[PDB]
Amino acid sequence: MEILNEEKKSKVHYHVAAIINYLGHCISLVALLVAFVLFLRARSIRCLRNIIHANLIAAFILRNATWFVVQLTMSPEVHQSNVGWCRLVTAAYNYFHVTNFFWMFGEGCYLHTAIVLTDRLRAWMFICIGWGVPFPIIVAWAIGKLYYDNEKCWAGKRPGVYTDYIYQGPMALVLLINFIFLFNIVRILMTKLRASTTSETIQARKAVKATLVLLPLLGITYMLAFVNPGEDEVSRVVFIYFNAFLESFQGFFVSVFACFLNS
Amino acid sequence: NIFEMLRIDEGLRLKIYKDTEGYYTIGIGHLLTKSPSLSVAKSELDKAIGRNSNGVITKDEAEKLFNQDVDAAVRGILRNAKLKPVYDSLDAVRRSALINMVFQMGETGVAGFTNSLRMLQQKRWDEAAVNLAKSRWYNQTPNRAKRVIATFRTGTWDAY
Ligand SMILES: COCCN(CCOC)c1nc(C)nc2c(-c3c(OC)cc(Br)cc3OC)c(C)nn12
Repeated sequence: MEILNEEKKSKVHYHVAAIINYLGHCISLVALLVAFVLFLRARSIRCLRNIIHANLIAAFILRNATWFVVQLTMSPEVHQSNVGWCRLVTAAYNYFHVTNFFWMFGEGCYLHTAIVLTDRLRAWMFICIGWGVPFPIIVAWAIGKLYYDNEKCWAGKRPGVYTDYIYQGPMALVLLINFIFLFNIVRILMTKLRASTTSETIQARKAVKATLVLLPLLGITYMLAFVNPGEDEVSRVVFIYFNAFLESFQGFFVSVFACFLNS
Repeated sequence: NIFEMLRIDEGLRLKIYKDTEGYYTIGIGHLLTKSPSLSVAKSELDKAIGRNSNGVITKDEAEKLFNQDVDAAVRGILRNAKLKPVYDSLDAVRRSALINMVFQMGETGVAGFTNSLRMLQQKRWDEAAVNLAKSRWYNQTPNRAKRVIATFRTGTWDAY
């Protein structure tokens, strides 16, 4: 009755949220690609720093690419069926999510080192952190799903289940360490490198201004994932649209961030 | 990047060691004293470090001692009459590769490469790399020599 009319009103708004997410993800993907080819054409791709940038962009490409395959996973018949390719698709998306955290940390390792110590060889340690450390973490996560939580294509949320901390705990830990780095870069930039005009110092200043802008942009969407707003009609609709706009345009935010640093 | 450059091909150690001849050294190859006594090696260290006198030092401390040696190497370069005119005509990335060479063979050794220096001073960077590879130095430490040579030819850090 009127209950059904209320049910139909929510399906339309969810279908609207779904449209915002699909269009934001297409625009983000094209943008990352256009940034990626701009970096590869440059003869400055030999600079360690541009090596770091190209790997970050690539990392966000694979994630946004596999988001499309994930949507095809969210069919409820597929969700319950627990097919092999279905769990494999979920671990792929999780692996790429971890790499995005470890590559943002990598940029923070380079910037703290570049302002304290005066390229093709040093990059391997960054590639070892960005792509390498994540692989055993996802693997350990997977064995934990297999022995203990083999359901819902590994995308189920269930209470009292700590299995997802195997990979989530690391993501928080490197973020903690990037905060210490930020405080040290600012601490250093304001006392000892106050008057420096060396080329590494001007670049450092441009980063810290940019990082201060991107951090609230990217940070909001993560705290919103804890909100639990409620069944209030007006509060619920705004919660769903804002969160869908922030998650989908995220890669677009990153591509602007990356090209700005090319200067 | 010069500190990163030399840390790569020379090496970095943060507690006092003794070299093949038996003196006390630290860092990227900072000789502390020729005296047998370990005591004097720690004291000579204390005056330089200007902090707690101990066998272990700060990685930052290593770069401040590294800077000291980079200073003395440049004073040596500029006193040498074959080395000096090639150095001023070179740019920064190419100077590092000249200092890299002095750290390895001394100002006297780099002066032996008489053809390659006139090539570097004429910007003839492709000609100089063939000269420096026909040499016993290239045969004895090839992996370091190939890195240094490429920096000369391109003037970038891509190799390190
Ligand atoms: C809150 O998550 C935002 C996005 N994120 C995880 C996944 O990305 C989509 C992330 N993870 C890490 C681990 N660090 C950072 C920084 C950062 C920094 O924050 C302390 C310090 C310094 Br110094 C540099 C930074 O990045 C360049 C920024 C700006 N985002 N970010």
